[PDB]
Amino acid sequence: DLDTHFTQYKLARPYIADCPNCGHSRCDSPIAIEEVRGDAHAGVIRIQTSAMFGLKTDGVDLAYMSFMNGKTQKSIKIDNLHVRTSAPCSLVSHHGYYILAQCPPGDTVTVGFHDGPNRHTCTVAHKVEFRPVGREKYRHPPEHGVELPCNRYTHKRADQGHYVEMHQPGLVADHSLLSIHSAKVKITVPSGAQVKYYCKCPDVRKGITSSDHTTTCTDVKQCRAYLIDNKKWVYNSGRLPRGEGDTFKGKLHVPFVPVKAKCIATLAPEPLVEHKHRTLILHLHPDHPTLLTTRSLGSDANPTRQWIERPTTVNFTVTGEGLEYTWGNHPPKRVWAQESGEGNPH
Amino acid sequence: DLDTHFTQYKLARPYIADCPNCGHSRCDSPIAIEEVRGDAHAGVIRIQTSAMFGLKTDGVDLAYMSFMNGKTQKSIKIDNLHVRTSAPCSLVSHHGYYILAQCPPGDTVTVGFHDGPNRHTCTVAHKVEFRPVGREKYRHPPEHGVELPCNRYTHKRADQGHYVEMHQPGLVADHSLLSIHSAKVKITVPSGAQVKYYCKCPDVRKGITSSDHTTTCTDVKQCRAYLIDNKKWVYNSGRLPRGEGDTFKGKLHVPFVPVKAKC
Amino acid sequence: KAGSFGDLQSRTSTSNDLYANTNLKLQRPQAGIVHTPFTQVPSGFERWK
Amino acid sequence: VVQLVQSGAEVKRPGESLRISCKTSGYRFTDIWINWVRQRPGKGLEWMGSIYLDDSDIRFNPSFQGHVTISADKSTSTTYLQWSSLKASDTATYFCARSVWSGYYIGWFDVWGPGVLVTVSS
Amino acid sequence: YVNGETPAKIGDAKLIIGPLSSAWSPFDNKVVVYGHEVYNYDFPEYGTG
Amino acid sequence: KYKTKVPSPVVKCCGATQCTSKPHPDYQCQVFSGVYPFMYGGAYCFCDT
Amino acid sequence: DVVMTQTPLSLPVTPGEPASISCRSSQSLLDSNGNTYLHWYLQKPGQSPQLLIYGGSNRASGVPDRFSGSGSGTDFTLTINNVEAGDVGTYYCMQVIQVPLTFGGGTKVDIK
Amino acid sequence: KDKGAPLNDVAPFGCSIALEPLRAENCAVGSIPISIDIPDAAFTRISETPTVSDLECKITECTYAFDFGGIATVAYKSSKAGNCPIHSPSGVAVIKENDVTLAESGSFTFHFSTANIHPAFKLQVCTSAVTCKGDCKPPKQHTESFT
Repeated sequence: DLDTHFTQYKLARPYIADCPNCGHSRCDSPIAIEEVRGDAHAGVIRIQTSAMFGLKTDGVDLAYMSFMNGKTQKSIKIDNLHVRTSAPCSLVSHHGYYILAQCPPGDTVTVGFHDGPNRHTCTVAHKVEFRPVGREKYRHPPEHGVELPCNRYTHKRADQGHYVEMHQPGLVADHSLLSIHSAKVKITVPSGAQVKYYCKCPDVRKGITSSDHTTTCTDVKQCRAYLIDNKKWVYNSGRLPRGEGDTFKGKLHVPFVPVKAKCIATLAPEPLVEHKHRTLILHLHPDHPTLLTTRSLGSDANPTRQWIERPTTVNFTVTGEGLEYTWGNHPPKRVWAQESGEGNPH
Repeated sequence: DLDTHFTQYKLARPYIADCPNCGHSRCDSPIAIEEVRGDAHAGVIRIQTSAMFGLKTDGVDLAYMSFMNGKTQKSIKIDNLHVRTSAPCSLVSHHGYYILAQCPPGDTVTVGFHDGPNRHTCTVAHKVEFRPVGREKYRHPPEHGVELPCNRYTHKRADQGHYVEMHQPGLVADHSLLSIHSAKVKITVPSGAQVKYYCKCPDVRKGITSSDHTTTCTDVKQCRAYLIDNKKWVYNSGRLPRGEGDTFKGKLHVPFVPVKAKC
Repeated sequence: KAGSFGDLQSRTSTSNDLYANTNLKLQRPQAGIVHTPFTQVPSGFERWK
Repeated sequence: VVQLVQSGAEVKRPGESLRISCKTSGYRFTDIWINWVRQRPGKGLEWMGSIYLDDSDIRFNPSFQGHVTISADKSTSTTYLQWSSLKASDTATYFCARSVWSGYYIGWFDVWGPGVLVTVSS
Repeated sequence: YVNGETPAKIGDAKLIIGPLSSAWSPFDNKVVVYGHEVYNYDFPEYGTG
Repeated sequence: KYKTKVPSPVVKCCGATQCTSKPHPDYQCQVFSGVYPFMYGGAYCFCDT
Repeated sequence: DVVMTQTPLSLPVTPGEPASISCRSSQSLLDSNGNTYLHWYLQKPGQSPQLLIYGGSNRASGVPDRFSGSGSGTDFTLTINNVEAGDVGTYYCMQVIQVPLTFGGGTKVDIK
Repeated sequence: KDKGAPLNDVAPFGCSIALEPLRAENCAVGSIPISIDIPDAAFTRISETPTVSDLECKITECTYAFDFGGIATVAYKSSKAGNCPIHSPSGVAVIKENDVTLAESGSFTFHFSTANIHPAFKLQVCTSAVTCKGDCKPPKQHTESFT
């Protein structure tokens, strides 16, 4: 839906947060990574970046992305927005600060978008695992099998179940808007912000909308300008400085939230049952690590649970009261065995 | 060589087929992986897709591909035909329905060609392994060593060792060629193929060469059409509907049959 | 024995009397998609190898 | 290279029959549509009919039934355009054109014949 | 109900079953419910993690 | 090693079909009910069962 | 039956500057898969016509980079980035979607 | 990650575990005292029902398997035509059939299951009892005394 996107336009902006290994070293990147949530079963993950996908500078236009290139929120077309864990993930959706993607297992998570001259990559160290459903350890959603109830990150654009906070951005330190006028520092307000400034001695700790040049400092290296703006808000991230805007616990819906769904689970090859009486031989020929769990239906359950990883033969003792065995995603099977004719009482 | 494409052209054509994990979901994709064969000793694997390689729309011109983009066998240049299992595979050859590549060990097999508006990437869950030769485990063939006999997929285009059978396509369902002319269901025809159709009460059950409008149905939802064609055959895939024309146990040579070489 | 070492037992390298005891079963096609799923014990010659 | 060749131009009288032929060369597949189109002197072209070589599947214009007939021959890879009774309105150029199979559509006519000129006057 | 007190009208005839000859129950004082399954995790903690 | 080839399934709009045995190695046959398959644009087998 | 209309019925132009020809049809030529069944043919005076553009936007073999096709739905446009003397003759827009598949009325390009 | 086995898979007496009321279904342990109160209308005067005398029970063939691997036939001299029940109150054999149609000289057959080598059950057919000693039966999920 677009109304939620519009309500995300209300005060949310991209920000340049700190990112480790921006390709080859630490930096402050337009697209950071915070709180990557790989908890689903099939393999889907959600990454809360520091860039607004969808929203361009004017509207929504789903095929556009926006990010902070310095002092400007700049919008471009989403030409190549990729996510890698150990091989290129197939990103399923993007909205606000959040990407939703389908990654294979790996020890890293990295996002990156093309501006055309630049790649603006961000790589975080976060172990993400394949989490197969059921009782068989497959490593990719299979073509066929049985549907089981799983918990996956919904691909829906929006939902009001969960939220995240919005806070007034902290005063953004800067020095590029400090120059030398004749032989004296000069603060070039960007026409839209009230640049605070702090320099050699204590100065005016509120800033002024007009351009200023202070006489108590001569060189830029003892003077710095906190660029501020109270017209657009940012999500309170641990990697940004917290300002004095200690009000407005603003709210944003989290786009892709975990919900129940149906995941395919591998039906393992059926075993060879050899019901030689007084017992039960079971030849198992798995293709992935499968489970075999058995219990006796008498006063003594005597459970036996084991992970079969290769072709194997296991013998169980079926008494006259009953045995039950479950193998893989198959339903439990029951067998009652007695009355073998070995010997002759006469 | 050239005649192999001229037995792969005669009646064979691309076809759209079911594909799991096509990007982030399930597709009726034009390049659908089926029956990947990883059994060689160098990680070299040959996969049978559902989109013709080499063949353009008139000749071979071996840099092109053709796939079934709906109702037109659209041909393009092979610009980026990529194959991956865990890292990109250095593809070595392509012919007809088959790609042949040198893949590293992995647990999936995903292929895709570039066209410009879309990516058309298919993926299949296969356990592709790297089987070493001899009595030492490698994970990549070495620079030097002993020359041992190994069974690998030949890159040669031609061989008569093995074949697959080409079968007449079934009845390709299509709901995009029906409309409401004025207030009744009208069945447009693609001008070159006859379309079978079925509506509310049982209707003409053999199709017609020309268009028609049926008065027994006033809603498009209750009537539909199976476009039929008998001019280009396909390979009998498990994920295609078999036609009532149960004939023509045809033939199609497999390009990259296994051979014994040195590793 | 359905995949121990002999399950595809051919009298000659080109005979047409394949034995092929491999416990081949068939599953249902779910969600309305045309395909032929199946389940089966993996190859026995490969297991032996 | 592919070459499409028709018979030479001809002059005929009304009331008799006629058969012109178009031959394909330099292309060794029969999975082809070969088609006829008439351009009158000074006026545009009108698609007249089409035939698929393999199954002899016909595609007729609704303005040319009975008057005209299109047939095909496999061994020589030829199409025959046949008139039973020529008329005073059959004075025109006839071009045979080649459209390779491309989906369930007649396609595009990549190569044309030299173009025969058949004139019937009074 | 399985107990000597409560009757039951199956059709017209009046039925009384129970009490169960043994008080055995598969559960115990503390159990954990997850998904479709239950575990006899004997020590959920009240306010002491 | 073996290879499980599968012929194209025959899908009929309305009505059922009883299948036949064949002298093929490891031959398996099954008829499933209530599939309602989908394809590339189209709604195959409208009968809904 | 579908009827095709070409604009202009004749186009005078000199070499050096581009030219445009707009063909139009009764109903849309597109499909659900987004593919256009037009074919732009050129007939120089004296010989048979030759396929110049196929698929509406795609480019046939042999012809130069110069020519281009575009448009959507009912309205389609041939463009020539810069004309030469050799392009004298008749341009014809044709559709295929419905039998009978009819050529356009035609347009004639000639040296001014 | 490292949980033990569920109670759905290690519960004794073979019972699954439904979750919504948190039940333990079909956990066969113990016994059930039973008391039924049947309407008086359910009974009929014995005058109109078949009296059963001049009875004999020949065991034809059986085997002490779980399923009804048993056949026996009783010869009987009729009193009147009708339909009347069967039941074996002993614990050796359990009888499939509930009612039988006794015609003139009605001799019928019934199938049963038992766990004994030589049974000793007594059949009771319509207000009278006949003891089928049973033969020495051979060997080769259901009801078995097995004592």
